[PDB]
Amino acid sequence: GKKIRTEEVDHLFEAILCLKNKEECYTFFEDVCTINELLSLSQRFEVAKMLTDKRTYLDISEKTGASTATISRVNRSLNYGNDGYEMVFSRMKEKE
Amino acid sequence: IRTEEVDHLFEAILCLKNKEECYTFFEDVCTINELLSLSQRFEVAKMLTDKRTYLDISEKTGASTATISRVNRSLNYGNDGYEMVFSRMKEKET
Repeated sequence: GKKIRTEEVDHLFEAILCLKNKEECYTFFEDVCTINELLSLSQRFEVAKMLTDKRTYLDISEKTGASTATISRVNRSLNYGNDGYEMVFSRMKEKE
Repeated sequence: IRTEEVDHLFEAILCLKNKEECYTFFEDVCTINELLSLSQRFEVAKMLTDKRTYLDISEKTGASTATISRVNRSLNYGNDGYEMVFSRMKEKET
């Protein structure tokens, strides 16, 4: 049905790509997202980091607030998605 | 919203270098519906900035009046984040 590959998502990514530091991310993402949406994105990213650190689901749920349903969905993206989490994890390590 | 865990997400977003990498990363982190709502707000924001009517905006983007009103609220009383990115995309263009 619905698909993310479109001209409009392309333009949204152009906007994201011009953000230069964390302050500009708060400025932009607070305008475009609700607090709950941005917190949900941050929670998934934290869950992905802990799954890659081989932590248990209880450890993950305690630290991140995530339910098993949310953890399972990140886990599925992690193991069967685009390798996008691992892409940014490596690049962040290079950085320092 | 200002936490070390949100900082961490933003460090990740900042290491993306092109549209292909954004598709890679955001398709893993967001659902289809989430990414499409964000893109919809961003197009609404653009058309609002260009003084298009709610009518013309709904028809072009499918956004509800509630959606359009929220984006408008953001343009009026927010951080000027939309404005910041619009300006830079125009200069890349020029």
